[PDB]
Amino acid sequence: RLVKALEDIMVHYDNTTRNSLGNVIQFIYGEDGMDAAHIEKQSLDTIGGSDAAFEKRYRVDLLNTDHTLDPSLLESGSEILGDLKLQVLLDEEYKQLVKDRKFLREVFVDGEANWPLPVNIRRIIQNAQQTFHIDHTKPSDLTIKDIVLGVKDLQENLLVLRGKNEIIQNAQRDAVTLFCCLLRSRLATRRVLQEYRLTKQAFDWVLSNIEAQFLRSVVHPGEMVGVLAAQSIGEPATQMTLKKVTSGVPRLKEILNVAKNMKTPSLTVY
Amino acid sequence: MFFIKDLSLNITLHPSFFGPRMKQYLKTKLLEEVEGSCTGKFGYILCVLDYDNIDIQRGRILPTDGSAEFNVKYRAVVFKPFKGEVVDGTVVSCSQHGFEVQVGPMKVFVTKHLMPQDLTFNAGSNPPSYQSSEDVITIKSRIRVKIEGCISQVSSIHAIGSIKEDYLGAI
Amino acid sequence: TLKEKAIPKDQRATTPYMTKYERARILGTRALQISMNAPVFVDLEGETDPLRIAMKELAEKKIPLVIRRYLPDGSFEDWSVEELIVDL
Amino acid sequence: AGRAALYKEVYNVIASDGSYVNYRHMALLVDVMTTQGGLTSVTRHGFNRSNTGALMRCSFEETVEILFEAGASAELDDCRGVSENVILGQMAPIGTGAFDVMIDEESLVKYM
Amino acid sequence: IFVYQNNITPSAMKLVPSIPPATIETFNEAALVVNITHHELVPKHIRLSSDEKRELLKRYRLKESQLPRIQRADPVALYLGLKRGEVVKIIRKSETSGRYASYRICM
Amino acid sequence: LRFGEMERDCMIAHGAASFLKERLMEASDAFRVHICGICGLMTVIAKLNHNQFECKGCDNKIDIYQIHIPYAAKLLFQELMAMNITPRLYTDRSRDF
Amino acid sequence: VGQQYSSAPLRTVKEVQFGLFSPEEVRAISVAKIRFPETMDETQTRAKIGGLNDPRLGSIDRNLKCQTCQEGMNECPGHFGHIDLAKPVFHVGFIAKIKKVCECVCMHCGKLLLDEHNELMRQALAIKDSKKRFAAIWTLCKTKMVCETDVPSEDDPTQLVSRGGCGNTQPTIRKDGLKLVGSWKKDRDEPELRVLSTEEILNIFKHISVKDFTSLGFNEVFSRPEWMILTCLPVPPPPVRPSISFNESQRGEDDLTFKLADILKANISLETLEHNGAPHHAIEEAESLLQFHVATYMDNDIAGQPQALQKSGRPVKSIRARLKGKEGRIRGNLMGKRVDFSARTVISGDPNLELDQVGVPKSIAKTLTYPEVVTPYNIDRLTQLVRNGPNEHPGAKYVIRDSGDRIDLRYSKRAGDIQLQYGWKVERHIMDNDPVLFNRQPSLHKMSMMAHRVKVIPYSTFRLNLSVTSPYNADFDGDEMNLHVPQSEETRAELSQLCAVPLQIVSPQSNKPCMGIVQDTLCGIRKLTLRDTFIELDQVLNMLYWVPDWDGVI
Amino acid sequence: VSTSTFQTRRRRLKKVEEEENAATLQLGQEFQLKQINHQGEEEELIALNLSEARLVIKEALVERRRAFKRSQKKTREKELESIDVLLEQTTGGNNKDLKNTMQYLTNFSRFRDQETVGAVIQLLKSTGLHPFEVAQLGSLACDTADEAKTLIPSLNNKISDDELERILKELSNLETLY
RNA sequence: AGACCAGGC
RNA sequence: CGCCUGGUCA
Ligand SMILES: [Mg+2]
Ligand SMILES: [Zn+2]
Ligand SMILES: [Zn+2]
Ligand SMILES: [Zn+2]
Repeated sequence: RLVKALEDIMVHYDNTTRNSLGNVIQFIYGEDGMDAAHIEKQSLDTIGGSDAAFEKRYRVDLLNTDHTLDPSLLESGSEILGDLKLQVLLDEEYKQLVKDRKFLREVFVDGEANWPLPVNIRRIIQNAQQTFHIDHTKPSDLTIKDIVLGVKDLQENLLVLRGKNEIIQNAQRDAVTLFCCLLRSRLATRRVLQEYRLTKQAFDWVLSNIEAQFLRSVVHPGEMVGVLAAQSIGEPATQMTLKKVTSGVPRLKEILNVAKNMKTPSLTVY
Repeated sequence: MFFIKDLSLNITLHPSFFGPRMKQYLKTKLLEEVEGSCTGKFGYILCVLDYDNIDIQRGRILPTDGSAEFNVKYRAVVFKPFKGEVVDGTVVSCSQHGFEVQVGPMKVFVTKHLMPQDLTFNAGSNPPSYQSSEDVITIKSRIRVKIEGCISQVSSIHAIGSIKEDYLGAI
Repeated sequence: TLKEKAIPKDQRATTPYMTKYERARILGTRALQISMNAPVFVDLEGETDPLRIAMKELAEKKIPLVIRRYLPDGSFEDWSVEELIVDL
Repeated sequence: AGRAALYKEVYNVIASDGSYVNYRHMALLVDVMTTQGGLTSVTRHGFNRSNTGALMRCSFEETVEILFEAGASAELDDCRGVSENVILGQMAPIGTGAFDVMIDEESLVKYM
Repeated sequence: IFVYQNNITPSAMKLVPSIPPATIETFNEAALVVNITHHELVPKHIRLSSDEKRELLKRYRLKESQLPRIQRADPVALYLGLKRGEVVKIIRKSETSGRYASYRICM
Repeated sequence: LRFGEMERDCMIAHGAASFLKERLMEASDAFRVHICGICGLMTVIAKLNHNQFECKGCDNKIDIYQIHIPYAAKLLFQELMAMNITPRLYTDRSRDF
Repeated sequence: VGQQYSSAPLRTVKEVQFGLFSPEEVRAISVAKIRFPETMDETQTRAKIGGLNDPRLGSIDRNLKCQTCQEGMNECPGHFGHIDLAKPVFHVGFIAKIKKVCECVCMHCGKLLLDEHNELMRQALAIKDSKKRFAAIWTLCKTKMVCETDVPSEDDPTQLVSRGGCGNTQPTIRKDGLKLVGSWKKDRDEPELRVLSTEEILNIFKHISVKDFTSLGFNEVFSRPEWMILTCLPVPPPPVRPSISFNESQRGEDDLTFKLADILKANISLETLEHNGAPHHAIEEAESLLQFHVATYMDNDIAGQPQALQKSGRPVKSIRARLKGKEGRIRGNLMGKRVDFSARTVISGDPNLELDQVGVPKSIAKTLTYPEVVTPYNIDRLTQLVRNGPNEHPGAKYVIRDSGDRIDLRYSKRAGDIQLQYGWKVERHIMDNDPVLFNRQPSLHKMSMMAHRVKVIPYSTFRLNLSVTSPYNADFDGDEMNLHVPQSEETRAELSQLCAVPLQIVSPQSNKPCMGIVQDTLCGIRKLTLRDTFIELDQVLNMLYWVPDWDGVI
Repeated sequence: VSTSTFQTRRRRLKKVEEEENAATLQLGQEFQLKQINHQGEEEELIALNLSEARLVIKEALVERRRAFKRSQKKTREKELESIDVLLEQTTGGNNKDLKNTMQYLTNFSRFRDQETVGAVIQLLKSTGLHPFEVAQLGSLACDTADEAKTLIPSLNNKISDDELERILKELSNLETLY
């Protein structure tokens, strides 16, 4: 049934999920246009942790003896201290990372921060590491203008849809949104230099990759996701070998049928 | 009466010929199959014009074998007679049932009884002919006929015409 | 309508990179043709398997083919193996 | 809010086994069931009644019954359904067949 | 807009669609005690100018009928008072990507 | 052996367009009939020799095609016709969309 | 396919127009009268009477003839015949509508029972959807049983407007068996029940308006209500109901070939009673029989029990049964078939095959073939496989030249001879590395089917790598599996490029890999690991050797 | 594989109205006054009167022999022989039809100058007359408005006899010699 | 070719 | 469920 009910659904060349009539069933496959095979459980650092700890990690204050990047990290460390024009980009970065926090705490109310997401970054960096035998000792050579300006520049290229207009281009920002949080989460200045001592080279590579690695995770207009989706559910339904509700298999049969009189009717009120 | 109609043909090309001078081969096969053809919906296809700007467009590759199929749009000189159309040609054959005039790529035949009466048929003549008071029609004799009806057939078109009206006969 | 159904080389919107299904099919189509005794546009470095040769033509983007991409409403966009980025 | 629930519940059926399915799949189905208008069931009663071609719905539960009122109402089948082609013996617009391939005579010369 | 308590006589209601253009809507008390739109599960909807709509179509190359539909009687559809042909934009969160933009035309 | 329903669905999943077709046509049925470009029927009386084609009734001889379909379907169709139903076979779309 | 060239152009079906047969058309098409009910025997003399099967129509006995159409059996589809009925009969399936339509129009004049005049009607006339209009229109006038000649327009209920005329009371209708009856109410009392003769119903529909057709989900060209009732009857040709000859002096006719025989009989008897001593209403005691048989022929699993069993108590497959889901045409012939180039045996694991390989037994490798085209790149190799014959393994068993003729390598007085010609095809054996599709039923994954590299081996089993076990969901306790061999250079492509096992490693149905390491290899890899575990030179060197990709750096 | 024509007439089953073909200026649907150009535009039917045809053919048959050599690197009884050549060089040779269309066309032609045939056309196109007549007038010698309006009955009420007689005069005037 | 029964995972 | 082997029925 599940199959016969979705045969005809595939992702079209415009990145829409439609059927034989042409009726849209999803505007962007999976609400993100990503092919399931290119996804891993990453963690959105920005969500967890106390309000305190957060600052101790992402906060950079070039106008303070104890809240600035110790020049032992950045090459142009000392000659940056106090520079107001930087501290604006720097503050801009922070105001953003915080907007993220609130936003995530809205989508994922659980507090759960591990989710399926394209482009494994934790590893994309780990290689960056030993690929340039980066020494935790000596200082970097990235401008603060380097980091934050290339990071914002990266997002500009993580394209899901291409549309030459507002309606389309606006959906783009949507499809990405979540990813980016994760992206900014891992390319925060402090983090970038203190946590994983990258260099100009290192960074530019990590960036270069993320972009391409991303573009790969996008779904191929051609995918017959109807049958895919169907099978992906139906299959684990055969592997079902079997607090007092309506269980599984008989329950699912219940569901798909859209039956009025269900065995267990329950209803939780808070 | 002769026409210049805009037509288009579809040719299936084998991957074999998928070379450099393909456009070339296509056109050539166009001609092999069109020039000298014959329909009832186009009559006699005679000559493809503007050989140079023949449009091939992009052909698409079939999906079992590699043969590609192009819709070759062209233009040419056609000619399909009509009933009640007046045309004059040379007589070719001529028997006891009438003579057969030839107008262009076609042959129009006129019944012994679709002419005038004062025009009989002379058998012991060489070559065979039709005599009259002052007229005498035979082989090379140039006539002018009125195509009464047309019968489309195979890769040709025949039709019967008369010379019993006015201003119809020899010249 | 025709030509009203064909989107201009500009204003093009599909994906710049070749879908897996495309490349899969181009290689197949080209293979089938090469096996059909069609002209091969690359130096056979001794190769003798059509799909092996096809993989080569496709790597020097010397495949005389064009992928017509239909949109859900009938209109399409034409791309050439030459253009299309082959990441995969 | 219903799609929300329908989904939520379906996920709970697959979750109760200790199994895992990527949102998208369950979502797509939950969606196929919702779009149309309300709660369209995955049954000869619901989905197999939509505007889909005849031959397609034909290959599922009501076959002849459906075919009859299909010529009685002089329907027209697009032949866009997978099934459609499968029955005709043609290449269905699916992955490999979701586009066309052409020999660009132009570039077919620059190559030599 | 009219707010009845227990009900309206089947003789009364058959007098609403009798004075166009102007339109009328019936609402029950017990039905407006709580604002459904305020429910954890109900994502926010939005009306679209007959322009924004004629744009949504043009941008996706969609014929009116290929759009995801919402019931003329749909709880929220009434809340905003939709009309056969009007389009709503449903914007909800998403565990795959922050938010998801989706549209619902009204039947 | 048998390439049934379930097997199909996988090939469909894989998006293995051609192969799926091949399994169904070249590797099993695959039959070649003639149709009337006028009434979508197998009526046509193709003498595939003296190239005669005709189709009295709709009376043709000029507008005729040739198509490859599963003999299972030639049969499905004739079967539907025998039940007085007309499954028209047309080689060009007209309803656009 | 279908063999022999045709100057006919070839296209692919883009649309399917469903309609109904106009008794006229049925005649146009038909190539045979079909007056007699018998099969053949020109009085025992074998052939076929110009009566049933082949009154010009298709054939048997392997004899070209098919109305000169020659070709014979294979190539020549069937050639429909017809059979002029005695009286109009319903259509076993349409009865539902034929009735539901009469309840929508009024007899005598034949026109709608609700015009733009009635408002609740207008609404039902905007719903652009034949399935839904007719489903609304019917619920509206299925109640009003008086053909109103005057109604209150868009103004005063005082002023009465006129339209069509003849209020002739409308009779409610009910279904009994294969006949429609209705009661007419008379006031003053008591009902009036009579059978609605097909001859009559048919007529009222004939008169139904052109724009009335349409308003009620119909079609002026393809499906006019007046067609739901059979006047002329199409007779499917032999191939639909082929015979079956047990050599010669024995029959073998098909189920259907009998119901026609029946319908035909039941028809003639009627006619002979209408141009003879016609005891008026003793005829309708046999006209129902034709209504029966011609209902049964199409559907035999009805509600009014009578199963119309064939002498032997055997039910009799109605045409409908032939299509009915599963095992039947649509679902079991078209949506799925048996196929050539396919094998099956018992599977067993082999810890020595790369994941993507699949051990094929030589037995099969020599059975299964692959059409390769003679190309200058392989002309050599191929001529060798051809000399090798259909018996030694690396070889082949069929060569086909452009002139569409098969050379059977195992017999041909030329097997040893033969120089291949470019463009010819040599059906050769499956060889090492011929991409094949493997699979284990029930298939519910993308993965229940994957592409493997053929690796010919001895012994009778499909020896598959272990790790690729759980994707198929197979064990070796006597489990069998299927192998399908591609055919066209492009086909393979689709397998090798999207179906290869390596490609299926990470499954989207759970964004995580779907093949791992089990049993021994797993169990062992733990032990081997342990700090406690140490390995000495003589063996450590052997272990190195085994990893085929060792860089030779102890 | 025959050769379709620029116009998809939705032949919805009922193919029964095949009108007649007469000098009622009712030519097959394939020759209405309103046919469509490849470019997609409309365009008046195209009627060639004898000789004018001979030129159109000859002209393309010539500019063919030319483009047949760009890639080759890598008086009455007098014109009969001259054209036979242009044939056995750019024709199919087995197109026995064109041979015959060229002898006929080259024998009954009425003009030898693309100038003459040009003036002929300039003149006749001012009548507003239909192309099939506008052709018949150019390839049929006529002395009286009667010989004309009788062999071309589609005329009759479309032009006064005097008018058509003037035109006729000018025709014998332009009518090239031999 | 089919309807029943036995078996197999 | 689906797939396969039975044979068995005469
Ligand atoms: Mg087992
Ligand atoms: Zn026909
Ligand atoms: Zn025949
Ligand atoms: Zn009446």
